[PDB]
Amino acid sequence: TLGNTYLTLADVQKQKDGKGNVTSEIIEMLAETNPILEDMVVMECNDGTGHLTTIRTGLPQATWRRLYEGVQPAKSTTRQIKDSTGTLEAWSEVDEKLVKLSKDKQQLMLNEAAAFLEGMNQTMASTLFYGNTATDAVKFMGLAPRFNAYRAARNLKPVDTADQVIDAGGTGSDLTSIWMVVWGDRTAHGLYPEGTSAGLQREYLGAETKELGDGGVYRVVREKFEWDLGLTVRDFRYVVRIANIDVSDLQAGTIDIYALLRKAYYRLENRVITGGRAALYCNADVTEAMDAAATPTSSTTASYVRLTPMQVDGKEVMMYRGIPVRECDAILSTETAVPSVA
Amino acid sequence: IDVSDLQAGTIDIYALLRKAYYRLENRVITGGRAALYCNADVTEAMDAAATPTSSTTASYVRLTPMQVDGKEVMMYRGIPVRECDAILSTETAVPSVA
Amino acid sequence: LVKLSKDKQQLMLNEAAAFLEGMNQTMASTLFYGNTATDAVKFMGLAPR
Amino acid sequence: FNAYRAARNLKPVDTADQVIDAGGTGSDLTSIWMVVWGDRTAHGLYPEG
Amino acid sequence: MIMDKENTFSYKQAITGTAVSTNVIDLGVSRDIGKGVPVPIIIQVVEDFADATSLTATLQTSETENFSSATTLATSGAVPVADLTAGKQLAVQYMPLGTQRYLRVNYTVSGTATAGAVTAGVVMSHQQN
Amino acid sequence: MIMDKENTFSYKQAITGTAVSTNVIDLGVSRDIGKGVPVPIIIQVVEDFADATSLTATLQTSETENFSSATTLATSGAVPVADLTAGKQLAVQYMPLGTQRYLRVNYTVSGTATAGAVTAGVVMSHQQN
Amino acid sequence: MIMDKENTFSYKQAITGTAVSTNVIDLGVSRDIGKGVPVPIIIQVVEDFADATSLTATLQTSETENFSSATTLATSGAVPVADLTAGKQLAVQYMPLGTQRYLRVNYTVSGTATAGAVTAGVVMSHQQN
Repeated sequence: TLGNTYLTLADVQKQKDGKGNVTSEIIEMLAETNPILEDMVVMECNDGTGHLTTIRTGLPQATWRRLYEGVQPAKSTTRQIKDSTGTLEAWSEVDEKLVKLSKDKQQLMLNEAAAFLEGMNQTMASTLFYGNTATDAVKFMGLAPRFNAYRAARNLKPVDTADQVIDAGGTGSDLTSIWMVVWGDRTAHGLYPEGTSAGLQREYLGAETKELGDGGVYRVVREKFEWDLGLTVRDFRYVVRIANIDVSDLQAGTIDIYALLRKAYYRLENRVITGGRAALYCNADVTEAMDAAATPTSSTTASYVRLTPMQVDGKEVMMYRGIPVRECDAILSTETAVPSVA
Repeated sequence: IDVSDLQAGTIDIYALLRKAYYRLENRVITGGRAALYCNADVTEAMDAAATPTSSTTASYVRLTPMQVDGKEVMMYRGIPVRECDAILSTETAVPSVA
Repeated sequence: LVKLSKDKQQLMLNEAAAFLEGMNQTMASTLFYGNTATDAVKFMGLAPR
Repeated sequence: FNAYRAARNLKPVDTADQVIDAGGTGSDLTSIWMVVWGDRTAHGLYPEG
Repeated sequence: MIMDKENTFSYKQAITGTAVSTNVIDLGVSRDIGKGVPVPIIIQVVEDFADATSLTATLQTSETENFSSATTLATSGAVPVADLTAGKQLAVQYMPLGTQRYLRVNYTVSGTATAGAVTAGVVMSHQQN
Repeated sequence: MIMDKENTFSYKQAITGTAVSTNVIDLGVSRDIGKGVPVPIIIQVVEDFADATSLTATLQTSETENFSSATTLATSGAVPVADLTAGKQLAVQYMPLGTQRYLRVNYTVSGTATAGAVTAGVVMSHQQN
Repeated sequence: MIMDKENTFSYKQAITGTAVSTNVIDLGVSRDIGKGVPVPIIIQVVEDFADATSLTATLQTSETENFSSATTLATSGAVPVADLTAGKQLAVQYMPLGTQRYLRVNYTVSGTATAGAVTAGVVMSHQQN
């Protein structure tokens, strides 16, 4: 059965022009843009078991000393958390005659390499935004698994991460989220283990000699594609996400974006002091709606913004509150409910 | 100040801030140095009323493009606003007097 | 124990910073609710008046 | 493009996923266009020779 | 011909009874591969048929591993056994249009057969005369 | 988080009953792996449990391939079906002392569990929340 | 090795009968020691034992001062009497996970021993033969 595993002959026929030469210009039509992996800071773990974060969980609150009293000495407690890196790689397996009869090798390698690069980038962004290693044991913890719980009330100071998520009333499979990460030496950053290298590493293995279980030695060619990284959210005061954003709304005038964004901005307890570069990543539905509520035309019972000629259409959504708004396609408009912590 | 109803905008803040500034009848005859303190909820609502997007139920602040962002609040007619986390968000309700 | 930390200064600085923060938090929070009526060992605050 | 996705899905870009409809259903209908005129966008093929 | 292993429906399969193909070519994405540059296919009968009567040779396509509901893209009709010799093609030259998700070949036979085989599958270039 | 194939006592292993581990590890000479620099281990539970009552996470070791003679090194008690969710470790983060020759994991359950999975095995770098 | 008298669950405590360790630690808040740098401890038998059948050194924990709630974090199993000699570590060489405010170390023995002493607490290093 199958027919989907290796690069069959039909695909090679499809990847060439009518003149009989392999196509140099391939329409992707499935590439995505994800600058999270571009603006992210990453450095080698360069340590033992893993990257280490030290969190304080106790204060030596002073005592109202009466005169002739012995104040009991106090200690400051600390809590430690470590985060690990993850590794994935993908391989290309093609018959050598599949190459030779295509009259062109380097072109076929270029096409397959570009496709593999795009695939890995998309996969990596998807796992960064959703690394639910709770049920994986690989695919290092991303961002959604850490904040996949919100607390409705009592969200005064960041006692847990359930105070870093804002309900928006959504329901159904049309929910989404907005992340506002801060990349910095202490805020949060990417991570790769020592000895390896940053970014995607690709290796051309040349002609192989694929040996079959039942005595078969047909000759194949392979390319290596390797890229590993890990995350470390040192502070849950540096990441705030909005849950239950129902896309049945947000296209009509039912949920105001800037209301939730300001609510979250003030939930970001560590923008009062510069820790590092900030960002607010969206899914291009949020940005569409944001330009729909920042340059309003015939909007529904709202939008105190008052327009002028030459400014009736809209300009851009580049910066939220000085935070650059980088548009990341990895985010999905289906995320399932993030529940309310009781 | 009911934070649950402070987020909804039902309780005005700039009106009651005007009342309090008026209630403090001394600084307009000089004195020392004044300062205003507010928990995250109070300042947040004041920044909201400063730059409304869907505060709804009427408002008279009008914004232009490139201005819907919302700048942080810094003064109240010359009274620096200081972010004092000491003010809690659950305390006694100063029961009805007289 | 301080000598075994191999620094003897960073640990002490950490503990001092924690103690400073604790003290500042305590009087800052009792600067606004330090009711002698509820506990007659601390100076009168701003709310009880 | 003479078919629009009624309940649009976010980015499964299909020919029916690039048409926005609003009203019409009469005899006053018309459309607006957005064509990118570039080499690997869209262009005019004159037959070989 | 340089017909290869993977995208091949059946290799010398007897289908003497009323059987179906074995290697169901499955594609995760509905490419509908026939468009544009063609792809040659064969359902050429590879060894003669003895006592069959009809060999309806559908090219059923469906949307599930098991063809719960299938769609026909090429049917040879009730070809009488008098023509089921070697080289008797049973469908069009190149790939048809409409290959939605999955592809398996049916071999409805009127009555049973004591001999018969086929080599249906994709070919790089046809062989003619 | 980095893991291996050999240094892996289980991989989403079903515990639908009083099952035991699958990939029993060997170490050549008997040796003691708990000595010296610590070696991590993850007994994280995957595929949240449904109907169990207690999951015994014994960490039996032996000197023979068949665990005729076993030496308990750690345990987690009768952890209820409640909790036992994803990301729930159930033993010591590192390898305890007394690793005779081989190692395996026991999964005694007081009843029947209609779901549940484990990923017992050595991990290059433990993942702390 | 260094011993940290402040964290010392027992110091040459006698093990006749079943009871709990002398010192019940209190880490201020509900912090978990387990996650982070490996904090080493040794529940090691310091003096040999007697006719008692078996020992079951356990590491209970609870948020409350008194351990009205039983939450096991580790267990030595049912260690035999024959191997219960001096310098034999009994339980997890490092902190398990889930350490709540208070940590006791239960000493359940099958019957009663006419001898036997055990020390338990954090250290700065080990011996490991």
